[PDB]
Amino acid sequence: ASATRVIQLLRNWASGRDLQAKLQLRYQEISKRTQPPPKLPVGPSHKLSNNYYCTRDGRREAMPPSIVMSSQEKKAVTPAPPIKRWELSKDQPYL
Amino acid sequence: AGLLKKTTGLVGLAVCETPHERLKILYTKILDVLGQIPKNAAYRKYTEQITNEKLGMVKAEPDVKKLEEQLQGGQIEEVILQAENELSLARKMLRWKPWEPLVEEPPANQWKWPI
Amino acid sequence: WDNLLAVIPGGSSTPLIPKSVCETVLMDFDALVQAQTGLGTAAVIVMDRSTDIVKAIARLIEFYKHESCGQCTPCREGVDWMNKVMARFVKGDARPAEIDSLWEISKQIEGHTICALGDGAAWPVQGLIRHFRPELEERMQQFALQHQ
Ligand code: SF4
Repeated sequence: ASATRVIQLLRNWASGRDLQAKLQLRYQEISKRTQPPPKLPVGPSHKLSNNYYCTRDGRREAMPPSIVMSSQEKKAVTPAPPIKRWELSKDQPYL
Repeated sequence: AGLLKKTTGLVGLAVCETPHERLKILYTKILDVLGQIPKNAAYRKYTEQITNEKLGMVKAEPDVKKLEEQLQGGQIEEVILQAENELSLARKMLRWKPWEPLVEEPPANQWKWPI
Repeated sequence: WDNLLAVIPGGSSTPLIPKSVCETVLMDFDALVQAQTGLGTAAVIVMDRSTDIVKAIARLIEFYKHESCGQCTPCREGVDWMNKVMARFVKGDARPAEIDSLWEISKQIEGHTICALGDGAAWPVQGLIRHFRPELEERMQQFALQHQ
């Protein structure tokens, strides 16, 4: 960091870039390992007002597959609209 | 149309320099082989619907660059490849002939999950 | 007339009504029903500004807890639960949404009981909630700052 300036020019010149700006290892910048206690939020349906499970029944609201045709003038359709050709990159199209 | 684009961006698939008429002669061919399959067939009605309709502007509009969004199916050089695939299907289901009823009804309740 | 804050119309089960409702209503079954109460036994108990309504129904609902036979779960459990949360309401130990909960569990025991004592307990607190809602908020609000 420890490293004297003459070494730093050698590293900077050989790699063609400045490295003291950002280094592979860590330093004092990291958050201290004794962060204050948190106060985690509550659930959206944590209210003690109207909160009946009769409303949210994700497991129970599931329905067996819908019967559409069973063994026991027309149009032509596709399972979805054909995909759209996305444009090139705006920041850098040709790398 | 315009200048012949160098590559399609998909290796293996090359650029056809005369694409509009190749797409034409393909579309007639599938119309031709579709003559064999009788009228009541649904597959015939489906592709007799999208062939001539898609044969329409490729006959009328000659610019393949505009033909990209006429078919909304990507580059023309693989649209003809897809057209070939449709021709392969016409040959294939001319054997399959699935217009008969089911070969077999499903044995008892082999379906109906859960058990 | 100005003294009386509210009146128990016809019985303890029957929800009490204030002067704003009882200014013209006749003590008859049909008018009482549309007054969100009942004539019942015509037990008319008049109650004034000086006495607190929450304390008034506090003794009533405490009496109701002292008379549930405990046979069915809603009356055995709900009325006791009502007594505890309402006892806090006398001081004001709750949040705004607790009145809505006290609304909620009142409907839960309303009609689900074997007998008509359970919903007979729902009606008095139900009428208290619907009429003097701001009174509950301010007494509860007073609870917060005095015990800040
Ligand atoms: S509502 Fe009636 S039956 Fe149910 S616990 Fe109360 S007194 Fe018993």
